Amino acid sequence: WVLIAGYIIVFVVALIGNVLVCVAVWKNHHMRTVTNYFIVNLSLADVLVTITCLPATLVVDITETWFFGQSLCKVIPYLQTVSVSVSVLTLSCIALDRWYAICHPLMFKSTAKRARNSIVIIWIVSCIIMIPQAIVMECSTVFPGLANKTTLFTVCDERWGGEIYPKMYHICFFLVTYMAPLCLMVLAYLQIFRKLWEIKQIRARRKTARMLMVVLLVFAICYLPISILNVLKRVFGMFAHTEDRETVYAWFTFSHWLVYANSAANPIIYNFLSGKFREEFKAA
Amino acid sequence: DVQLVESGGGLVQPGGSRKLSCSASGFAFSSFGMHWVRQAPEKGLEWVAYISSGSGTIYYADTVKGRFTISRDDPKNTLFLQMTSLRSEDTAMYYCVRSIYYYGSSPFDFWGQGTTLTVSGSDIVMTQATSSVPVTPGESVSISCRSSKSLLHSNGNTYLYWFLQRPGQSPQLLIYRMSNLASGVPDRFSGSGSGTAFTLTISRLEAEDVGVYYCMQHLEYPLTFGAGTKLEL
Amino acid sequence: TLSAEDKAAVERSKMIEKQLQKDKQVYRRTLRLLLLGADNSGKSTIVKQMIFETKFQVDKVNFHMFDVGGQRDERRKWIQCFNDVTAIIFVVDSSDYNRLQEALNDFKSIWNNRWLRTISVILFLNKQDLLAEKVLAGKSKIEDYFPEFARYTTPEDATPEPGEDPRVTRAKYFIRKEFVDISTASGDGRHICYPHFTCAVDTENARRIFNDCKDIILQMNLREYNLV
Amino acid sequence: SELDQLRQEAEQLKNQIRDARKACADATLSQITNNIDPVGRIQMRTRRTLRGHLAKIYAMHWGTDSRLLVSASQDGKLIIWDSYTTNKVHAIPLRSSWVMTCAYAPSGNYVACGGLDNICSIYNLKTREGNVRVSRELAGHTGYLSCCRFLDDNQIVTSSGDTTCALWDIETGQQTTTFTGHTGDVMSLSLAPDTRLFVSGACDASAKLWDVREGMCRQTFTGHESDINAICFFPNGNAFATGSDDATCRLFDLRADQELMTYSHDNIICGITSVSFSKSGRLLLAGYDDFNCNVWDALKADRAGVLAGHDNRVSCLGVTDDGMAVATGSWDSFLKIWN
Amino acid sequence: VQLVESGGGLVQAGGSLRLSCAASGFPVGRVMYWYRQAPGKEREWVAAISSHGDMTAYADSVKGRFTISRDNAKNTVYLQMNSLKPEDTAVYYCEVYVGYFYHGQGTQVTV
Amino acid sequence: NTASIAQARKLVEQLKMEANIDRIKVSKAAADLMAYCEAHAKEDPLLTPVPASENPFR
Ligand SMILES: COc1ccc(-c2cccc(C(=O)N(C)C)c2)cc1S(=O)(=O)Nc1cccc(CCNC(=O)c2ccccc2-n2nccn2)c1
Repeated sequence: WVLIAGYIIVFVVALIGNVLVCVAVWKNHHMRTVTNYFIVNLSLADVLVTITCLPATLVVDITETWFFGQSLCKVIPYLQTVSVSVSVLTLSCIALDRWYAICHPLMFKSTAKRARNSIVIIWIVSCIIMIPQAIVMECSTVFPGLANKTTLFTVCDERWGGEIYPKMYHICFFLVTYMAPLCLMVLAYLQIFRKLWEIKQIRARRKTARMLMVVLLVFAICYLPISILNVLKRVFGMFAHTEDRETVYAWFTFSHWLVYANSAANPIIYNFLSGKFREEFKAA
Repeated sequence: DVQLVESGGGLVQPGGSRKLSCSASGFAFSSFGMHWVRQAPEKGLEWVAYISSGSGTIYYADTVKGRFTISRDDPKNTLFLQMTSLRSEDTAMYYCVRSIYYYGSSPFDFWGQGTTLTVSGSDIVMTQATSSVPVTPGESVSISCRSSKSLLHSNGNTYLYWFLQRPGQSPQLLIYRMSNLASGVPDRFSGSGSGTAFTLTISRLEAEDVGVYYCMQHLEYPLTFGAGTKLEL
Repeated sequence: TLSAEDKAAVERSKMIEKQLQKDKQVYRRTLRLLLLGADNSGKSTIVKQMIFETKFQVDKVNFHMFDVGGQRDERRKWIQCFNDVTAIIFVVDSSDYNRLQEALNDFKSIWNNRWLRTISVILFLNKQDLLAEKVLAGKSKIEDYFPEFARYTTPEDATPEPGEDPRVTRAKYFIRKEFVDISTASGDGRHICYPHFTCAVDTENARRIFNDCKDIILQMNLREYNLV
Repeated sequence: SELDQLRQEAEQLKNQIRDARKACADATLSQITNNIDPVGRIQMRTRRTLRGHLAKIYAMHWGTDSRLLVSASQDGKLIIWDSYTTNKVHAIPLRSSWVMTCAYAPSGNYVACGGLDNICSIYNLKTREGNVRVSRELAGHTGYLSCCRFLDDNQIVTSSGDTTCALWDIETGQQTTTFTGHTGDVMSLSLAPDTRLFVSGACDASAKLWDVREGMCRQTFTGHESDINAICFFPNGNAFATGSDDATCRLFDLRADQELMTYSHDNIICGITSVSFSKSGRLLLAGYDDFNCNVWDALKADRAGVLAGHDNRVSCLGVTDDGMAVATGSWDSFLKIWN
Repeated sequence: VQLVESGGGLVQAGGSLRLSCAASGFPVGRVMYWYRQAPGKEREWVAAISSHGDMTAYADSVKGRFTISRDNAKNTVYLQMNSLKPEDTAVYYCEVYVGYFYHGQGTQVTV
Repeated sequence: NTASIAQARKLVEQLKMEANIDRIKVSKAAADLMAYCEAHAKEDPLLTPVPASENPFR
C-alpha cells in the first residue's frame, strides 16, 4: 500500500538527516555558532516528531484500535503535540533571527544569551500550552451502529464536559501552532524579500530571496490541511456522523504525512542546500 | 593621602539606636572590602562586621547578629554601621578597616581613627598567654600566640596576622600570613611558627615599638583576635 | 575547601568578569575603519570636517576611525593588526596625474594582501573640484600619462551630476574604471570595493561610510548564516 | 671611487668572515648527536583555558614565581591571571587599543606594554591606593615598538620598528643607550640569563648580538630567508633559536659564530610566530600560523609532538622558570596551559 | 447541546432502576453511550444504543443484566438496570460524540 | 654623498671589529651544548614528566 511505503520512506530520511546535522555540529567545532543553536534545537524537535508521532500514527490507522491503556493515552499525545509545537516555534524564531540580521544589520541583536533565552521560552511555552492534551485524553469505546461494522474499537480521544471549553481551547491551539508563526514568518520573509530585491552579487543575492520564499511556502503548505481539519473537527463539529468513517481516517492520516514530510525536509532546506554547510560538513 | 575617618559615637541611652559612618579619602574605595572592628574601654579588640567589595557578601559576629547592619555608599565613599538594641556591652571604640583580597595582597593594612560609643561556640580560640614583658632598648623580644585549630591551610598559606597598637592610637599591620612583612614596617620584625604555634620576634627593639601586639586568624569567619601582650619599659 | 581569602579572591575575579562583559557589550557594536591613502590625498581633511584615533556617530552608531601614519613607509608588518576591521577607507588625490599610477600600485598592493583577504575597501576619489577645473582648463592631458584615455568613451549607464561637462565625466569615469579594474580582478565574493567621488568641502562622507558599512555587514551576515 | 673602494673592502671583509666561519666547521650538530636516544612522542594536554579577552591576544609573559602571568590583547587591556586557579588578579585598561607586546617585571612590582602608539607604558601594580596606576610613559621611538623586556625595576630594553633598540632608565625617562645597526623592523629580542648582553631579530633576515653595557653590536647571524619574528636564548646563554616566515627555525651559536641546526618539515609552509626552549634545553617549542605548536628535538632536529587546540593563529608562547608549564595564547582570545 | 440524567438514588442490593437521559441541541440520529465511573476506580463502558434504536451493544460485565432503549419522541435514552450487585455504586454519565466525547452531569447509584 | 661615505666607513669599521673575534670549533661547542642538555635532564618537567602528586596544574 502507498501509505505504509510513504511513512517508511519519510521515517528514515527524517531520522538520518537530523542525526547527521546533530553529530556534524557535535564533532566540528567551527559549526558551534549562535546561528546553529536554533537549527540543532529544530533537529531535536524533528527527531522527537519523527519517533513519537509517526509509528503511533501508522499503527493506530492500519489497526483502528488503541492498545496502550489510559496512562499512555494521557502520556503520548502530550509528547506528540509538544514536539510539533516546539518545531513550529523554532521555525518562527529562525525567521525572526534572520529578520534581525538582514533588515537591521547594525543593531547587533543576535547574541548567544538571546538564543538561549528564546530556546527555553519555546520549550516552556509549548509545555505549558499542551497541558489539556494530558488532562483530557480518555480511552473510550466507540460503537458504530451500522449493519456492516458490528465490532467495537477503543479510541484515545478527548472527553470534555461543557461545549465552550473545547472550542476556546482549540481556537487557542490553532492560533498558537499555525496562525501566529505563519504571520511572523510571512512578515519577516516578506521584508527580507523586499530588501534583497555588481551584476554578480545581485544575481547571487536574488537566489537567496528565492530559496527563502521556498522555505516559507513549504511551511505554509505542509501545515495547512491538518490545522484546518483539526479546527473543523473539534470546534465546528464536522466528521462526527458515521457516513463513511474510513475515508475520514484516510484523509486525516494523509494530512499528518505532510507534517512528517516537513519534519523530514527541514535539514534539506535549512542545511544541505548551501555550499558552506556542505564544505563544513565534510570536515567532521 | 590615604585616610579613613569615622564619626557618630557619643553617649546613647540603652536599648536605643545609633549610626556610625567612616568617610574614606585617598584610595579606590569601591574595590576594598571593609570591616568594623571594636575595642572595649579596657579590654582587647574584637571583630563586629564585614561587607564585601560590591556588597555581595556580609558577615557578622554572633554578638551583633540581627541587631546591627552594615552598608556601604560607593559614590559618596562612606561605610555605615546602623546599631539597634544597644546594650551596655556595646560601649567601645569602633575602627573602620580596609582589606583587599587577591593573590599576594595585604589585608587589614590601613585602620581608621575610631569612634567612642558610650552606652548607659565552635570558634578558633587564639591564646596569648602573656600580659606584660619588661623590655630594654636594644634586645630581641619574642611574643607567642597559640592557636586551637591548625591555621595551615591545604594550599600552604598559614593565615595569621600580627598587629601593633601603640599607646594612644589605632593598630597597625606588622605582618600578614605569618611571614610576610607589610609595606612600611621596619625589617627588624620577623614572623615564625607552624600549624598552631607562632612567634613574632623583634630584634634591636627601639622605644617606638611599645604597645600591645595582637594576633588574628583569617582562616574562617568570625575572625578571632588575641588578648594582646603589653610591652612596657 | 576554599578559605575566606580564596573566596574573596574568586569574588574579585567575578566582578572583573562583570566589568569585562559590559566592555564586550560596548565593543561589539562599534565599527573600526582603517583610514589610509597617500600624503597629498586630503585624508586628514576628510576626518577634520566630520591624530591617530577619531570617533564619530551616525544614527546612534559608533564609528572609530584610525589613521596610522606615525611610522615609516614599510606598511607590510603592522597591517596584520588590522585584519578584523570593518572596512579600509582608501583616499586618492585624483587631480595630480603623475602620482596616480603610484596610487594604483598601492591599491593593488592592499587589495591583494594576505591579511586583508576579507576586508572591503571604501574608496574616496578625493579632490574632484581640482580635477574638473584641470579638465576644463585643458593644459594637462590625461593621455600623456594614461594613453588608453585616447580610446575611452563614457558609458551611457553613468549618473552625471547636474552641470557636468562630458569631458569631466569622461575623466572621472576613466579614473573610477582604473581602480575597479584592479578591484574586480580578484577576490570575488570575499570583499567588494565602493568607489565614491568627493570634494574638499563635501559633507556627505559620514552618510556614505554609514551606508557602505551597512552593506558590508549585510553581506557578512549573508555569508555567516549559511545563507549566501 | 672612495665609496666603491670602501664597498669592495666591506665585501672583502664579509668574505674573510665567511672564511673564518667555514674554517671552524669540523662537524654538525646532527652528526655529533647521532648516538643520543630520542625523546619519544610527547602528549602535553590542556590543563587550564583562560577566557576573559575580547579580541586577539598579542603577547603574554610569565611571572618569575611561575604562577602569575600578564597578557595583552587588541581590545586594549592587560589581564594579570593567577594561572593555578584561573583567577583574574588584575584588569588594566590601556590608553591605545593597539598593543603588540607585554612584559612582567622580575620583581613583580611593574608591568610594561607598548604598541602602535610608539610609547612604552609602565604600570605600577603595588600602589598604596589599590588601583593599577600608570607609572610612566617612555616616548622616544619613531616607529611602533615590538618587544619589551625588563632588566631591573629601573631599566628596560625596547625593540622598535624604526630599525632600532634602546635601553631606558625609568627613574628619568630618557633612553640611555640606542642600539642602531639594523635595516628592517626589529621584531623581537631576548635577554641572556645574566642580562649583560641581548640578541635581536629584524625583518632583514638578520640577528644581531648587542652588548648592553657598552653598546656595540658584537656579532651578526645571517641564515634565514625572511623576517625573523621570534628569538629566544638557550638556557645557558651560549646559543639561541630564531623563527621566521620561511617555515624554518634554526639554532645559532655564540662561540662558534654560525648556525648549528635547522628545524623544518616539508609539510610545514607557514611562518613561525613564537619560539621558546624548555628548562633543560631540549624541547624547542615553536608556534606556527597553521594554528598549532610544534615541539622540536633541539639535538636531533626531530619533531616530537603537536599542541593543537587553538582555532586561530598562535601569537604568543612561553615556558615558566621552573619548567612546569607552557602557556600559548592565540588570536581566538584564549590562553592555554600545557604540560 | 444539553444532556440531563434522572432516576438515580440509593437502592438496596437486588432491585431495579430506570435511568433516563434527555438529549437536545444536536440532531437525533446519533449513537448514545452510557458510561460510568466508580469513586476510586476508572471510567468503564456500560452500554450503547444506535441511531434509530434498533441495535444495542453491551459490555461483558452487564451482558443480560442491563437493558438500553431509545425513545425518538422526547429524544431520550433509557437504561433499565436489573439485578444490581453491591460493587456497582458509581456515577452514571450519558455520553455522545460531537468532535469529542461530550458527557453530562451523571447520577449516583448506591447499593 | 658624504653621509653615504660616513655610513659605509662605519659599516666597514663594524665589519672589521666583527671579523677579529676568537672562534672556537663547532664540534666542541656542540659537545658543550649536548653536555649541558644531558646534565639537566632530570630537572625538566616537560621532557621527563612528573607524577600528579607534584604537578600544580592537576
Ligand atoms: C499523532 O498521533 C496520531 C495521529 C493520528 C491518529 C489517527 C489517525 C486516523 C484515525 C484515528 C482514529 O480516530 N481512529 C479511531 C483510529 C487516529 C492517531 C494518533 S495517536 O492516537 O497516536 N495520538 C492522539 C490521539 C488523539 C488526539 C491526539 C492529538 C494530536 N494532534 C493532532 O492531531 C494535531 C492537530 C493539529 C495540528 C497538529 C497535530 N499534530 N500532528 C502531530 C501531532 N499533533 C493525539
